[PDB]
Amino acid sequence: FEAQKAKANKAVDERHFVYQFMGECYFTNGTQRIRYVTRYIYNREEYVRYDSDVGEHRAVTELGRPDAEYWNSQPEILERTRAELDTVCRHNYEGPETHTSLRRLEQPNVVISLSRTEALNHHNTLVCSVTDFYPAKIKVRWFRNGQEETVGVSSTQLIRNGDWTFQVLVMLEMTPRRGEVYTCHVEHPSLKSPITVEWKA
Amino acid sequence: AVTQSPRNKVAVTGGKVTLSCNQTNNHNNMYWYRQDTGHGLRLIHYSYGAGSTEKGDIPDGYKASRPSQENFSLILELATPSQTSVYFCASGDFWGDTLYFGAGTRLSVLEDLKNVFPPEVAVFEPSEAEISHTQKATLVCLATGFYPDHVELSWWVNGKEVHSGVCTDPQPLKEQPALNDSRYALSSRLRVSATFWQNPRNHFRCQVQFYGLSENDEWTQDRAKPVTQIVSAEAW
Amino acid sequence: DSVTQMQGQVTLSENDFLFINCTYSTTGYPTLFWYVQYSGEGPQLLLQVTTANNKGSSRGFEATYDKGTTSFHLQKTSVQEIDSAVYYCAANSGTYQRFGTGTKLQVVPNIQNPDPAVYQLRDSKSSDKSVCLFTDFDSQTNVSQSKDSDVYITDKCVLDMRSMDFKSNSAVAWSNKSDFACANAFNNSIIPEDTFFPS
Amino acid sequence: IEADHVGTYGISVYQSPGDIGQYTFEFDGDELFYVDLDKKETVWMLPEFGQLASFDPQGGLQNIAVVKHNLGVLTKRSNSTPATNEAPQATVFPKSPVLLGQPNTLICFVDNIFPPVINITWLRNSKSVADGVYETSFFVNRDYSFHKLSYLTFIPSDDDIYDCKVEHWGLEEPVLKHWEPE
Repeated sequence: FEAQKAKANKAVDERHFVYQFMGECYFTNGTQRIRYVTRYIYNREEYVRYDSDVGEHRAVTELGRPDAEYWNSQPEILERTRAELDTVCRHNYEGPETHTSLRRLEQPNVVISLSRTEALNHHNTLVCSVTDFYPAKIKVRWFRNGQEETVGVSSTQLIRNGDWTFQVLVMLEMTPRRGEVYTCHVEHPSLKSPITVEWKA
Repeated sequence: AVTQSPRNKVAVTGGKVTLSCNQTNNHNNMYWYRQDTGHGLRLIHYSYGAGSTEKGDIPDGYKASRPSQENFSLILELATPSQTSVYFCASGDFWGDTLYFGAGTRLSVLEDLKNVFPPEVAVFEPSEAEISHTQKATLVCLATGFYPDHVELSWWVNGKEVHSGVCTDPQPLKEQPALNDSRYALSSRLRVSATFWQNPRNHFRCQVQFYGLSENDEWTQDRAKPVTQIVSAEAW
Repeated sequence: DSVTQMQGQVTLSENDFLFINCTYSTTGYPTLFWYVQYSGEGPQLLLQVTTANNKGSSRGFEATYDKGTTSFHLQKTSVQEIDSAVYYCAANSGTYQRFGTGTKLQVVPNIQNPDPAVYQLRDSKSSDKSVCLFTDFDSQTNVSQSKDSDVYITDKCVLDMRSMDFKSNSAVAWSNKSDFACANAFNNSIIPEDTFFPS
Repeated sequence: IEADHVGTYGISVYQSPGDIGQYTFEFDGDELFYVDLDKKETVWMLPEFGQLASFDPQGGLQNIAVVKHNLGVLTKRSNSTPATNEAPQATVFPKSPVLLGQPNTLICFVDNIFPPVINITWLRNSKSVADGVYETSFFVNRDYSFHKLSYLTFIPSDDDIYDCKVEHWGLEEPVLKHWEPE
């Protein structure tokens, strides 16, 4: 599935300098709604921009007044850019994405571990390790003795690993009594039935 | 604008040719196309700017170089016969949606060199059979023997070249079609009023610019070196 | 991304309807072009169309970017003799333009009054070496080559006396073969049976 | 700025001096692929992803070219206004829960990077380690700065201590985020 790209327009006419240009495609409710914006940045400062909702290039700063005017004057350029809403955004979504990103699913690897040695009747800490999963949206809960609990529980927010796999950790503040068995429960679209890990105290 | 040097040149197989191109208009992209028959125009190498060079559809056998912004040149190391054809350089802006070509370049890569022959021009005077039957005199020129077909026929009347009332053959004539290769022949006309031709003062001439060899070219044969020169013939 | 000009070579009478066919095939959203290359010079731009489904036109020509047919045929209504050249179709949905094979257009002038004749010419060099000039024939006759081999015949040629307003075809023929009369120069050539053979 | 998904189909970055460029594609925040400006070839993060879709490198090459141009233009339009450096902040963690012996991967997440030029090397007991290191591209940040990730493959053992050594111009001296299996 050949993917398409946005085309930067030509600018009109020891210290470091950084330039950056990007084509941002915003898909609200799948392809149903699409907002397209291109940003031209020179030293962390956005100076010109094309907002799908404005229909043309606009100067965000005075440093971008030249470029904006010239690109809007030349019909060829303006239409080229404008059309990218379909030729790039819609095309990639309905094509490469739908058959690659939008349809990739990775199942988590849950495992329960306890901080300090099992000290019966002595407060300790239990942690649920949900790792390696995609997409993002996921839920986690702690099952003590058949009863879910919220108090004394905390989970680090989504930890993006960078390799298209996410991660999250949930700590349980309890006390390992005798007999009772703890179990972590997590809901993730990468699976039909909530995966549940158990730990006999 | 854009200009190519050399416009035309001959070279021996295994040689080493260097086609140069220099455009005025500040264009970022530059291209090197090769024209042939049954393939039209084909891209060999292009460049997004100085220091840049990209492979086209037929890069094999060629190298490209974008030293300056206004200069892009195609390089052929171990030249071969298969690389004989016309080369068109082009300059244009980003994304190549607007490109301007140059005059062109005729390249001849021979298996050796023992084939180059200058043109044998000769002006043929009109017949009174026509000068009276139609009141229109027609002088016919003929350039024969040349090889390769790098020629340019021009009519110089009284010293001044004229295009008014002229007709030159589209493509040369292969004197020996059967043969894998042979000299070529070109014919051109020039039709002037009867009352005009009939005047010993009116000087007529037929020039044939031929492009062959030059200094750096070993001639291991016998006849004079078939170098670049202008053959011709007059009439009154 | 690839172009396809099915038109090998096209030839038609002056003031006729020109229609050169071109069909592309890409994976993107290519811009389509037409380039005209006049004998002797390099190709130049005639017309182009970036946006799909709509036509571009220049100096009497016009072509439409038909996506349903993935075509970009070239049209001309009153093709002048000046429009005789090689026409190139090209498309670019990436960084560089690809071209089609090419189509040669030969627009023959309109002969108001035929006058088939076959004269002879003696050079200023010698005199024994001559040349037969088959000229003035109407624009519709076909000048064949030499079915033999020792004889040489050039294709049609349109002469034009500007400051006189007069266009007339031609076609030179010769042979190093000693015995060669102007009555055999175009034997297998279907030429006007009303040709003037002086002598 | 709200939406269900956001694809950045075309991210071109160009720096001067140094003549440094980068071209990538991003979706939901992860890197789809990047064009190797030297090898002139596309490189997908998920090799499998490269099996399903495709992208012509030249698309990135032409852009970088345009970006380089405009950089020269804008540098003048603002009479050589230089870029103010930043102090990058690192963070280290394991890809999965650590279990002594069981091979894992150490991740160093460096953020607030600007300009996009940094050195990120790993240290094993204060010793420079090479093999087993994979670095990502520069990801884009809303404030137009950048962020990068580096990965190291190791064998969990209390017998060793690690630290991510970050070297950047915005830092008075190299910094290192220490991390141990303790």
